[PDB]
Amino acid sequence: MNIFEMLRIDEGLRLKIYKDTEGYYTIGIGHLLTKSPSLNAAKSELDKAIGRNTNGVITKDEAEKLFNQDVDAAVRGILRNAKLKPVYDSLDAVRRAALINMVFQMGETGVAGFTNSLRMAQQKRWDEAAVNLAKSRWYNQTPNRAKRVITTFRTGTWDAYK
Ligand SMILES: [Cl-]
Ligand SMILES: [Cl-]
Repeated sequence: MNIFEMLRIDEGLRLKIYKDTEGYYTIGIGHLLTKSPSLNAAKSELDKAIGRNTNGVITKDEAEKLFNQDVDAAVRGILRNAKLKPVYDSLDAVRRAALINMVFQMGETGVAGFTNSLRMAQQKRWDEAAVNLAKSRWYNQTPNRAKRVITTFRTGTWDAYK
């Protein structure tokens, strides 16, 4: 298992514009187009992203290219964040994937707010971090997904995804 397969499981794959768990226009593999209530705004965002008049539908190959970019951006966002980098550097490969998943979903800033959890993880207090991670809007809004990431983070195994 790896980051790509992991996120593909958590986000799914859609080729037509859709609304996410929060009402935002998204497409492909969890690619947020816009926070705006506007479909046109979203179509415009899609064409700009894809580089063509899409008419709100992309191809699998298109979805995969956006996904590659987003993963890449997630990692580099981590490596450039001062609070995040040191944590990431301290973790094993599986747990690092758990961190990338979170940043993919909620952004560098959102994640930078799990301060307490982050510090515990740095100290390798798996259980306490896991509990702390659970006390969040994040877990309450998307529990099953949050549950999988937290287990991965706690255990450093892919069990939750097997
Ligand atoms: Cl983009
Ligand atoms: Cl969920």
